[PDB]
Amino acid sequence: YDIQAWKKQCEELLNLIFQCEDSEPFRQPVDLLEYPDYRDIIDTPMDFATVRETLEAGNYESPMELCKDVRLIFSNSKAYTPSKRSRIYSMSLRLSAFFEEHISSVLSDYKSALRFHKR
Ligand SMILES: C[C@@H]1CN(C(=O)c2cccn2C)CCN1C(=O)NCC1CC1
Repeated sequence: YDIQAWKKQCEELLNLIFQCEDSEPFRQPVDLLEYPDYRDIIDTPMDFATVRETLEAGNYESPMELCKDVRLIFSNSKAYTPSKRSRIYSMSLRLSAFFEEHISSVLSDYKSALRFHKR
């Protein structure tokens, strides 16, 4: 019932994600001028370094907010892929599965802790 525990759990999960080779495409923001069409497709860029920085700045209030940003990484990758014959999209789908399998308990524990606090 620790209301704050999600933060270190999310830091540890980001550490695992950064270690995963499947995160390579997503670790840093897209150079908009390198992939010049990117901002025509993607209204809100997101990447794992931004997520970590947001977390470390104390600018997430809940793991749900972090989750929303991580899921945006994946939706952006899907929106930008030209095909499934892309190593990047393939990596996004695997990393997404990994993230979702690991974030579920974080979310559950946090929401449980909040409920207990309000009981
Ligand atoms: C811009 C695209 C798509 N892409 C993204 O969308 C992205 C970057 C950070 C967060 N996200 C969600 C990944 C990088 N990428 C590439 O094509 N890199 C490999 C190309 C053969 C050279």
